[PDB]
Amino acid sequence: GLSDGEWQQVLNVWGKVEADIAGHGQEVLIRLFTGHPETLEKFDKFKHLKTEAEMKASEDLKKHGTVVLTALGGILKKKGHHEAELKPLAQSHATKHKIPIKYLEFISDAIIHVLHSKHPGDFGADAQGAMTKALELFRNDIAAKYKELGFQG
Ligand code: HEM
Ligand SMILES: [O-][O-]
Repeated sequence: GLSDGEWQQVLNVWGKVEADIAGHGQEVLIRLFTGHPETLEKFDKFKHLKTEAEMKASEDLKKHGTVVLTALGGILKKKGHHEAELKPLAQSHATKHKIPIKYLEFISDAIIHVLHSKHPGDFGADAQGAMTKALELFRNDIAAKYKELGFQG
């Protein structure tokens, strides 16, 4: 798991996200969709977004970014004790949304990118290490639930 110090770094970084959750969420999703267009196809309600300008102008995309990062933030604040919060998300993403674990890797990478992009010089090496560990733990616990379900994608 993560040490006390590492969790503290994670939650300090998260304070930066919370100052503009919609903006961070929007940029995370745009990074995901532009870097990996196959991910956009999982969202019937975002398929019409043909260009990045359209993505940037989508108020619904910002709304969804808020929903995603709010869920993630609640999970991070549990500092690993997140079974009850994580289980339903793992199950909805496997059974309903059909999201391969690879796409969770993609979005994890997008979060790290957006943190540097929005806070250049203010996302230190220790903070990146801690946030990476937290996102890996999240992904790994989802992966365990995916294996239970026999879900691949
Ligand atoms: C940080 C990781 C993620 C978190 C915390 C997250 C969270 C959520 C939440 C809270 C919802 C609404 C409730 C639900 O359906 O369970 C949702 C819906 C959804 N998620 Fe995710 N999600 C994540 C990653 C992804 C990724 C990587 C994809 C696809 C590439 C994805 C695809 C979807 C889709 C298609 C919906 C339904 C959207 C709609 O039509 O309203 N999710 N997600
Ligand atoms: O996308 O959640």
